[PDB]
Amino acid sequence: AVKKFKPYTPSRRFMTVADFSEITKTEPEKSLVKPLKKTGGRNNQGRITVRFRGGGHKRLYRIIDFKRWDKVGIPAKVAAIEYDPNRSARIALLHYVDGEKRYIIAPDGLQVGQQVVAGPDAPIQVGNALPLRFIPVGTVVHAVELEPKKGAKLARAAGTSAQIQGREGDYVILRLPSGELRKVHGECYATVGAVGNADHKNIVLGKAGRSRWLGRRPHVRGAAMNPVDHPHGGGEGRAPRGRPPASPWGWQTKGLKTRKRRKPSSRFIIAR
Amino acid sequence: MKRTWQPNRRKRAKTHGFRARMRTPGGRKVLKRRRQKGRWRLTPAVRKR
RNA sequence: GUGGGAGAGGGUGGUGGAAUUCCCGGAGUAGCGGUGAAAUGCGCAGAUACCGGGAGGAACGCCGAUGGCGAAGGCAGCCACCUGGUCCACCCGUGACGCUGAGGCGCGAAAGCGUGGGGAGCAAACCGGAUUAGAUACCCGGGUAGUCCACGCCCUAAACG
RNA sequence: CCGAGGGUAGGGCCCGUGACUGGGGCGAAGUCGUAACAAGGUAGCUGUACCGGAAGGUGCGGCUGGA
RNA sequence: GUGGUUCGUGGAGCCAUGGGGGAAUCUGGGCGGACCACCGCCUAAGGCUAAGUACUCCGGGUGACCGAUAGCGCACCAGUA
RNA sequence: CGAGCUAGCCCUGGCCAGGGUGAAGCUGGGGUGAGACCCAGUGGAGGCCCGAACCGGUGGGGGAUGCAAACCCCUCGGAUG
RNA sequence: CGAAUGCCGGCAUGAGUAACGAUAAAGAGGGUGAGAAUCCCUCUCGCCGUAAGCCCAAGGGUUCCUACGCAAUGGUCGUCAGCGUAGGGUUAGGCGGGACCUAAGGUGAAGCCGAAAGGCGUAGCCGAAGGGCAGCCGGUUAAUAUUCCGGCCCUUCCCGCAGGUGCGAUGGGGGGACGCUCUAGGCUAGGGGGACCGGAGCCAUGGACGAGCCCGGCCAGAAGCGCAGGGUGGGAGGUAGGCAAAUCCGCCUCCCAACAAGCUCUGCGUGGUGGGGAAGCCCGUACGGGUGACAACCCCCCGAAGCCAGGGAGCCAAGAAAAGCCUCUAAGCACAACCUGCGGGAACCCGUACCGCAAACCGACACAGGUGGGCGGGUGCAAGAGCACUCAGGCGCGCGGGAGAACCCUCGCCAAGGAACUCUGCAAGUUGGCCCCGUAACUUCGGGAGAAGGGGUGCUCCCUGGGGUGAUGAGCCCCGGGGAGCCGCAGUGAACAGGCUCUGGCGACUGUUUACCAAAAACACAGCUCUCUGCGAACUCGUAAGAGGAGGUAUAGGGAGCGACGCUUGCCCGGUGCCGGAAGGUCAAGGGGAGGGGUGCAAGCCCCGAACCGAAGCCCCGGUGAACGGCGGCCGUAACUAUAACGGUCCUAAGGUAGCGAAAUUCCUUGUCGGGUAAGUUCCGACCUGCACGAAAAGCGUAACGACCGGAGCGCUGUCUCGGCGAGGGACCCGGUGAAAUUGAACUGGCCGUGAAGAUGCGGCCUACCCGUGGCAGGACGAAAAGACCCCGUGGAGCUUUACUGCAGC
RNA sequence: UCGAUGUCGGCUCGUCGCAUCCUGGGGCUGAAGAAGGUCCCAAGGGUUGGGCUGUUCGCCCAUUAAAGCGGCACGCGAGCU
RNA sequence: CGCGGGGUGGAGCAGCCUGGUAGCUCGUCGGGCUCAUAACCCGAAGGUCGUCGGUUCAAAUCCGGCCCCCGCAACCA
Ligand SMILES: NC[C@@H]1O[C@H](O[C@H]2[C@@H](O)[C@H](O[C@@H]3[C@@H](O)[C@H](N)C[C@H](N)[C@H]3O[C@H]3O[C@H](CO)[C@@H](O)[C@H](O)[C@H]3N)O[C@@H]2CO)[C@H](N)[C@@H](O)[C@@H]1O
Ligand SMILES: [Mg+2]
Ligand SMILES: [Mg+2]
Ligand SMILES: [Mg+2]
Ligand SMILES: [Mg+2]
Ligand SMILES: [Mg+2]
Ligand SMILES: [Mg+2]
Ligand SMILES: [Mg+2]
Ligand SMILES: [Mg+2]
Ligand SMILES: [Mg+2]
Ligand SMILES: [Mg+2]
Ligand SMILES: [Mg+2]
Ligand SMILES: [Mg+2]
Ligand SMILES: [Mg+2]
Ligand SMILES: [Mg+2]
Ligand SMILES: [Mg+2]
Ligand SMILES: [Mg+2]
Ligand SMILES: [Mg+2]
Ligand SMILES: [Mg+2]
Ligand SMILES: [Mg+2]
Ligand SMILES: [Mg+2]
Ligand SMILES: [Mg+2]
Ligand SMILES: [Mg+2]
Ligand SMILES: [Mg+2]
Ligand SMILES: [Mg+2]
Ligand SMILES: [Mg+2]
Ligand SMILES: [Mg+2]
Ligand SMILES: [Mg+2]
Ligand SMILES: [Mg+2]
Ligand SMILES: [Mg+2]
Ligand SMILES: [Mg+2]
Ligand SMILES: [Mg+2]
Ligand SMILES: [Mg+2]
Ligand SMILES: [Mg+2]
Ligand SMILES: [Mg+2]
Ligand SMILES: [Mg+2]
Ligand SMILES: [Mg+2]
Ligand SMILES: [Mg+2]
Ligand SMILES: [Mg+2]
Ligand SMILES: [Mg+2]
Ligand SMILES: [Mg+2]
Ligand SMILES: [Mg+2]
Ligand SMILES: [Mg+2]
Ligand SMILES: [Mg+2]
Ligand SMILES: [Mg+2]
Ligand SMILES: [Mg+2]
Ligand SMILES: [Mg+2]
Ligand SMILES: [Mg+2]
Ligand SMILES: [Mg+2]
Ligand SMILES: [Mg+2]
Ligand SMILES: [Mg+2]
Ligand SMILES: [Mg+2]
Ligand SMILES: [Mg+2]
Ligand SMILES: [Mg+2]
Ligand SMILES: [Mg+2]
Ligand SMILES: [Mg+2]
Ligand SMILES: [Mg+2]
Ligand SMILES: [Mg+2]
Ligand SMILES: [Mg+2]
Ligand SMILES: [Mg+2]
Ligand SMILES: [Mg+2]
Ligand SMILES: [Mg+2]
Ligand SMILES: [Mg+2]
Ligand SMILES: [Mg+2]
Ligand SMILES: [Mg+2]
Ligand SMILES: [Mg+2]
Ligand SMILES: [Mg+2]
Ligand SMILES: [Mg+2]
Ligand SMILES: [Mg+2]
Ligand SMILES: [Mg+2]
Ligand SMILES: [Mg+2]
Ligand SMILES: [Mg+2]
Ligand SMILES: [Mg+2]
Ligand SMILES: [Mg+2]
Ligand SMILES: [Mg+2]
Ligand SMILES: [Mg+2]
Ligand SMILES: [Mg+2]
Ligand SMILES: [Mg+2]
Ligand SMILES: [Mg+2]
Ligand SMILES: [Mg+2]
Ligand SMILES: [Mg+2]
Ligand SMILES: [Mg+2]
Ligand SMILES: [Mg+2]
Ligand SMILES: [Mg+2]
Ligand SMILES: [Mg+2]
Ligand SMILES: [Mg+2]
Ligand SMILES: [Mg+2]
Ligand SMILES: [Mg+2]
Ligand SMILES: [Mg+2]
Ligand SMILES: [Mg+2]
Ligand SMILES: [Mg+2]
Ligand SMILES: [Mg+2]
Ligand SMILES: [Mg+2]
Ligand SMILES: [Mg+2]
Ligand SMILES: [Mg+2]
Ligand SMILES: [Mg+2]
Ligand SMILES: [Mg+2]
Ligand SMILES: [Mg+2]
Ligand SMILES: [Mg+2]
Ligand SMILES: [Mg+2]
Ligand SMILES: [Mg+2]
Ligand SMILES: [Mg+2]
Ligand SMILES: [Mg+2]
Ligand SMILES: [Mg+2]
Ligand SMILES: [Mg+2]
Ligand SMILES: [Mg+2]
Ligand SMILES: [Mg+2]
Ligand SMILES: [Mg+2]
Ligand SMILES: [Mg+2]
Ligand SMILES: [Mg+2]
Ligand SMILES: [Mg+2]
Ligand SMILES: [Mg+2]
Ligand SMILES: [Mg+2]
Ligand SMILES: [Mg+2]
Ligand SMILES: [Mg+2]
Ligand SMILES: [Mg+2]
Ligand SMILES: [Mg+2]
Ligand SMILES: [Mg+2]
Ligand SMILES: [Mg+2]
Ligand SMILES: [Mg+2]
Ligand SMILES: [Mg+2]
Ligand SMILES: [Mg+2]
Ligand SMILES: [Mg+2]
Ligand SMILES: [Mg+2]
Ligand SMILES: [Mg+2]
Ligand SMILES: [Mg+2]
Ligand SMILES: [Mg+2]
Ligand SMILES: [Mg+2]
Ligand SMILES: [Mg+2]
Ligand SMILES: [Mg+2]
Ligand SMILES: [Mg+2]
Ligand SMILES: [Mg+2]
Ligand SMILES: [Mg+2]
Ligand SMILES: [Mg+2]
Ligand SMILES: [Mg+2]
Repeated sequence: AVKKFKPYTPSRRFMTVADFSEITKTEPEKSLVKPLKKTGGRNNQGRITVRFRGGGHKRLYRIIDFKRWDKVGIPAKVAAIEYDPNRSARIALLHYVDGEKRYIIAPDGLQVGQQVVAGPDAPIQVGNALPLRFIPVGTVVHAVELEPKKGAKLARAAGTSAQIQGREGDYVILRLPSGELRKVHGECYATVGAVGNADHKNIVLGKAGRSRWLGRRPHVRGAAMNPVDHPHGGGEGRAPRGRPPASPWGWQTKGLKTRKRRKPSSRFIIAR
Repeated sequence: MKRTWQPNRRKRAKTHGFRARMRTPGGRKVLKRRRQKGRWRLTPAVRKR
């Protein structure tokens, strides 16, 4: 839906906030299962190695369930859907009859009170997790494992999915959010449905501060700098570059393919 | 204005203390040099309890 | 009211094959395309033509009409749901409740605009090749918006009987 | 107190004027090309859209005021 | 592929050797500056080994060495203020 | 040897008088087939406004072997981010 | 030794010169003393008072208190001192820190890595104004006290007795436990008032013996209560989860509760007892002591940002950990143990003085600078921590005295004129708070807006209306309205408190930057686009391990550019880059040996070595511009001339479209018209011959925004005509302390010559008794800095690339 | 003169040369008068206010008896800007 | 002033560097087609190569000096 504001201030006239109506009466989270201390820090042991990180709201990590094959066969009741500061998506709090409480990343269409479960069994319904094999060709799916028993790694961003395209002996072909065509092992779990919160892309930050709230420090142009700092630094009053556009570290930034050629992963990929 | 000396006992101790110098080869040599020199004070005297 | 009927009438969801285009495999050799005739162009880096496989998008051949439905714009494969109009028989209830309609309000092809999606063919703009005195055209080979969908706008027509 | 009117200040309509600029009317024998009327030598008209010295062309849908 | 040696790729051995290949046990092996013949010299891939030599914190002797702006930075409670 | 100045990030605490304007949203009324929407009233949003502390350093003057190796007077910006 | 702007030292000159560190301010009397403007005391005066006053923390470390001292330290003086000598002074189970816990970070057995030295590194450990934790109020010291003493009150521990219970962990679970903004109720702190209660005294100078003036009317406190509030559901079955176990927690399932009823927990009120208790006056202290007092110790009001606190409500950016604590069991033990009540005994270590917005910390100084947290009284201005004055409290800023010139700083005022000043209204003025009328273009519909422009503002009396708190009334308190009337030049009567418009440029906007000359139109920014990346991601740091990315997964992450928003971003792929091309050309090592040489008597051993096989890169074929970049010359032509829609030709990879255009871009230039002016190299509108705009180094627009830059007008003034007076601080004169750069020596005149070409110093002439003091600044090519430009030096550095040459990387 | 001679314009203060802009004295004039033209003596004193530009200069505005030229380190920054 | 690029029939361009021959396009002229014109067709003429000079057997061509044309530069002060 997206919340919109009137221009009672500049920067309030474009600004735009998510709709939280799917956030069920459960705004503060769940101890026990999560949260952990989350360790803010824009850099490695010592030095900054990703520029322009820092500031922005304190967070608690929700330790979510990315391998659903523990509770094969054990169903769970979806108890709530809550805000997760550390991902684009929303998260489902679910209660297993087992007693155990996990969070699943919350798919589009998930309703509270719903039944959900994981395993070879598993009715093909939104929320359920299955090894890729038993899932019908053509159904859209998410939180897909890359290699079996290694955890969900594909399609967890808000409003993303992959679609099952066909099969090939032990592998089923996937079409990933990027549009790539991937052979992913049959035995990999993946949960049916799309991610949801799909209006995430429609949000307009609206002002500088908002950027900072999310811990995004000001990014400065190479043009703004000096020859010591950047290939684009200097010279006089503005300058068009004077070389093929580059990163600060000298590599070209328009076109230069960067995936290494001899990756053994290659023989499992069929697209862009 | 604000000058450059902003005394802090803890800082002076953690920074220039006998135990800091002892911790690394760089520092151990400092004690060696100061000893051979005949320095009355190997490290700065940080006070208080 | 009671009981019936025809229909491409509207919306949402689902789905079938034919064909074009692209990728992959086989087999295959020196031209294919195109026109008034040509050339740009495609092709020994293996094209065209044929076989098999996959991908995707749009439009539904036959039925089809000089036909049907809608108040218009319009509406065509197939299935279900939701839903408007309407005709017929019976003469069953109401009992003049009737007709039109300034404003208002909704509807409103195509093209166009917004944000997002999609993009197979086609195709303004654009680029080439011919024709011309020139040709910012007709023809030719390319090709972007767009044509497609969700939602929001736009509100015009030889919206013509 | 009211009060003709004078003063300051700001708005409303109207008229005149303005370098310059837009398209328009009319002005016997100036240039350019041929769009339309015969199938007008690409049927024409049309709403919209882009492009073009110019009529104009083209895309999409529509009309018969054409086959 | 390199270092070492007077040796800087040179005709470049010898001695060390990171990488690949990879033997023999005296009729065995290495060397004598590419190489080959001959004639000779040693016996690799285990280790230990005084003395003659270097130094001068420390003690002593001596100076065609200084003598308080010299001589150590310091003759003096100096690596002090 | 230095981040006890300074530049950023991390962890933990603290500070921001007093006024202004009055978004959404509720609530009632109006409207309609249901709407949209329009009214009040309430409500208390905002790198919003005025203005201290506080963070600045705009303009001028003074100071220039200074009170000061950046200072003082008048003036100005921000002040819930 | 004579010069090295030489080194070290001593002593000169400037010079009794400038200065003596905030313009908050002083005077007098008395003491002491060898000696007083400066030390004590008293009176009078002035200054702070959201401090210039008290309380912390940091830092300092003897600076505290006392006796005796004045050579030095003090910008003078000093009998004084933060100075010199000596002596005394800091008392804790309850405050802070440690024998408690964890954060980032550090450290680090296991493990991994590294020529070495070392680098990572989960468990654990360390790490604090964060979590946990039991003291309130008064008294005494010259100097310490939540530390001593008094009263009232707790906390662990250990051994007992008494009663209860399955007790039991570094293990399970629960809790601790968490944002911002706005907030309700009940209180406390603090504050105002009182005819009431308590008090020494007081009638002054015309009046007042009066609900007269003045001072004061509290503090702490266990239990039990009382009020306000915070917390919490209780049963029973089933139980496969919480990494062993569980009666716990979680998940089902039924009944009871839906309430704070009941349980506990806080805060506040009351509380046995305990304590304080003014002005005044008299004392001798430097200071504190008695007296008032047997003090009184009472009602009303305002009232927090503080308490109840884990309160509530809304929002999006989504808001530490661990222990203490409760509980669940496990081994083990159940003569143990643990809980509860009572008794006795045990309770260590360090800090504790004083300064603490400053003369004791940071700035070489007793420095006008810097320095975190708490309290910060009253009255008035709408409010407030603002401003004026003033409590408490603390100062008069460690040279004075006179004078009353220039000149300077700071201030005040001015006739007539009001921008003529000037590079600019630079500066200074005007304006200024509140309430009430009243407001344009434009616009994104918010705004523009405090647009503009206006009026009201005091005090007196009358009538009158809501609340608050009290009972529905009294008062005390907060807001209103109506009506008469008084006074002054003037009513936010002092202080705090916009000058207003119009039109261009640039940038959207709040924001950010050259600490110490630039705050901008530069940076950033939301947003747009391109491009990389499928996850052991790309990218970055490190040789590595490893870490970031990210405990993220294409709606995500990196790099570039552009920079809200609207309308838009044309054409060129020839060159360069980037991408895509199982062909071909070229291509190193290695594979390959046709073939030739060296030895040898030969077997052999040793070299050269052509075919062909050999990758990526290049070459070549394609594509690609929100990738690097680029986007023409000439000649003619219309029935007035002028001009050229039209044509010819050369060349290109293609020859600038739209939209702007003498511009932040225009040389010729003050282009040319037009407007503003009496007058306009600037400004505003246009034409276009664009030296040399132009479409994401974006193009043309844009409301709002700005200590940005330009032009204009109104309002107002010492900016100016054009000055003048007046104030304070200096300047000057006297007493005191008393520097500086500079300095070849000096007995240091003008003109005209001359001289290395600008003479006090040489020539001739001219003038000129010796020495000072306040002033001006022409000269000594004055001082200051081995010129910052320039050039030289085969001098140095930062920077770029299709300079060379390497190297990391791929 | 580079071990430094501050460099444009303005401002304040001046002062000098005259090849004189004004005023005084003249000769010739194609000098009727008035007003000019032009030349010769002569510097004693004078030699305005604004608009635009950093401007010097210049161009305008309104006046004037006139709106003089040039030197003094394009005089003058230990005097200002 | 310095720098280097051009002057070729009526117009716009070749030609030179490797001297010996001036060619393409358009336009002009005659002929055709048409009712006529333009388009088209068939034929045809037109250049002292800016101007002085030598270099040579011979200069558009190579070299100097002027003549106009075009484009560059003119910097630290
Ligand atoms: N009245 C005509 C209107 O204007 C236009 O027409 C205008 C022009 O097109 C037209 O120009 C014509 C030209 O077309 C034609 N081929 C040649 C002619 N000599 C011109 O003529 C013009 O100029 C001449 C002399 O000055 C006059 O005498 C005459 O009246 C005038 N029409 O002159 C007209 C104005 O007078 C539109 N084409 C027409 O549709 C419109 O309705
Ligand atoms: Mg936790
Ligand atoms: Mg470290
Ligand atoms: Mg940027
Ligand atoms: Mg820069
Ligand atoms: Mg570089
Ligand atoms: Mg670079
Ligand atoms: Mg530039
Ligand atoms: Mg550059
Ligand atoms: Mg009937
Ligand atoms: Mg009836
Ligand atoms: Mg009708
Ligand atoms: Mg359409
Ligand atoms: Mg978008
Ligand atoms: Mg096509
Ligand atoms: Mg034709
Ligand atoms: Mg086509
Ligand atoms: Mg429509
Ligand atoms: Mg029809
Ligand atoms: Mg008009
Ligand atoms: Mg006209
Ligand atoms: Mg036509
Ligand atoms: Mg025609
Ligand atoms: Mg036609
Ligand atoms: Mg059309
Ligand atoms: Mg076209
Ligand atoms: Mg060597
Ligand atoms: Mg050998
Ligand atoms: Mg030998
Ligand atoms: Mg030997
Ligand atoms: Mg030995
Ligand atoms: Mg000595
Ligand atoms: Mg001696
Ligand atoms: Mg509302
Ligand atoms: Mg508010
Ligand atoms: Mg604000
Ligand atoms: Mg500044
Ligand atoms: Mg403010
Ligand atoms: Mg000498
Ligand atoms: Mg000397
Ligand atoms: Mg000396
Ligand atoms: Mg003197
Ligand atoms: Mg003097
Ligand atoms: Mg003096
Ligand atoms: Mg003083
Ligand atoms: Mg004495
Ligand atoms: Mg005062
Ligand atoms: Mg002492
Ligand atoms: Mg003392
Ligand atoms: Mg004494
Ligand atoms: Mg003294
Ligand atoms: Mg002093
Ligand atoms: Mg003392
Ligand atoms: Mg102990
Ligand atoms: Mg500890
Ligand atoms: Mg610990
Ligand atoms: Mg840790
Ligand atoms: Mg370590
Ligand atoms: Mg603590
Ligand atoms: Mg404690
Ligand atoms: Mg004390
Ligand atoms: Mg138990
Ligand atoms: Mg526990
Ligand atoms: Mg626990
Ligand atoms: Mg009396
Ligand atoms: Mg009490
Ligand atoms: Mg268990
Ligand atoms: Mg007393
Ligand atoms: Mg709360
Ligand atoms: Mg622990
Ligand atoms: Mg103490
Ligand atoms: Mg104390
Ligand atoms: Mg303080
Ligand atoms: Mg002092
Ligand atoms: Mg001080
Ligand atoms: Mg401060
Ligand atoms: Mg006020
Ligand atoms: Mg207060
Ligand atoms: Mg104040
Ligand atoms: Mg005046
Ligand atoms: Mg006046
Ligand atoms: Mg005036
Ligand atoms: Mg002026
Ligand atoms: Mg002037
Ligand atoms: Mg101005
Ligand atoms: Mg001003
Ligand atoms: Mg302006
Ligand atoms: Mg502006
Ligand atoms: Mg800005
Ligand atoms: Mg700053
Ligand atoms: Mg600066
Ligand atoms: Mg600013
Ligand atoms: Mg690192
Ligand atoms: Mg990693
Ligand atoms: Mg991580
Ligand atoms: Mg990105
Ligand atoms: Mg930019
Ligand atoms: Mg920019
Ligand atoms: Mg821009
Ligand atoms: Mg472009
Ligand atoms: Mg190109
Ligand atoms: Mg290319
Ligand atoms: Mg290409
Ligand atoms: Mg390539
Ligand atoms: Mg190759
Ligand atoms: Mg122009
Ligand atoms: Mg330009
Ligand atoms: Mg003016
Ligand atoms: Mg003008
Ligand atoms: Mg003009
Ligand atoms: Mg530009
Ligand atoms: Mg560009
Ligand atoms: Mg700003
Ligand atoms: Mg004055
Ligand atoms: Mg005075
Ligand atoms: Mg004196
Ligand atoms: Mg003399
Ligand atoms: Mg001379
Ligand atoms: Mg002499
Ligand atoms: Mg002389
Ligand atoms: Mg002088
Ligand atoms: Mg001088
Ligand atoms: Mg000098
Ligand atoms: Mg020099
Ligand atoms: Mg050289
Ligand atoms: Mg010089
Ligand atoms: Mg000198
Ligand atoms: Mg004369
Ligand atoms: Mg005369
Ligand atoms: Mg003069
Ligand atoms: Mg000049
Ligand atoms: Mg000169
Ligand atoms: Mg001068
Ligand atoms: Mg100066
Ligand atoms: Mg220079």
